[PDB]
Amino acid sequence: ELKFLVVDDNSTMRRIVRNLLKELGFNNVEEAEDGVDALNKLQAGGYGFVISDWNMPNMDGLELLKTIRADGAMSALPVLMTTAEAKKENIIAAAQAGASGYVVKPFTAATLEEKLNKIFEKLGM
Repeated sequence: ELKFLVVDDNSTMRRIVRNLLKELGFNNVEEAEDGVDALNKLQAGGYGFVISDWNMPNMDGLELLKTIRADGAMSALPVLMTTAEAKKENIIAAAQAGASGYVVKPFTAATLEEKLNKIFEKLGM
């Protein structure tokens, strides 16, 4: 029942991640095309977890996270960052920006499941 918000400007990837969540049980998934479109929905309330790509137009992954964290209403949302390669500086920036975790594409449902569990475990959910 967790309402997930999947943010990626690549329609296919949003489809991949959605099927992976569904494969793990989560079907209350929503999709956004970029940080801005995500903020428009997140502000509508209802979401309990965010998964975002690092590179998107209008508002990228790192700015969307700073924006989310900076907003009191959206301060507690777990944010999982998806990336390619995952170079140190990025992990460090995502880390200091307050990311809940990051995963490198292409990941599998098994890999996604592990990440979701480390997050939930810390959060107790």
